Amino acid sequence: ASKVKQDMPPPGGYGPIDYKRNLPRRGLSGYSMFAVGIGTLLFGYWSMMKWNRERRRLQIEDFEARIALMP
Amino acid sequence: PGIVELPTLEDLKVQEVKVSSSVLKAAAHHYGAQCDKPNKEFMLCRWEEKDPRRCLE
Repeated sequence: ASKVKQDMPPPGGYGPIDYKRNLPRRGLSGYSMFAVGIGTLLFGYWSMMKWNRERRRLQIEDFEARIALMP
Repeated sequence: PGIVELPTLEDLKVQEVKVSSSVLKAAAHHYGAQCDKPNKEFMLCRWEEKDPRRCLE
């Protein structure tokens, strides 16, 4: 006298299944991104200004060596 | 239209400065400071006479 055994859902019910779109925001603000970009640009401009002025002085020294040697 | 005057090979003889380019560049600044008077005299001669045959000395 065996009872009916059959593939059925468990008692009560199966756990809820997610189906809605899940796309998080995941970012900074536009103002912050622009501000970081301009800050990086200004730091680069200042560094390049110093280095190019030093390069100009070094080139002047190199040219003076040639002027001394030319005669 | 005439013969070109040229110095003899003996007039072109001189004790050479046989140091290399890096040796000259290492001493260039002090050399320009110390030997300035003859160098400037030769350059004034060279730019005024416009002729290498007139500034050999």
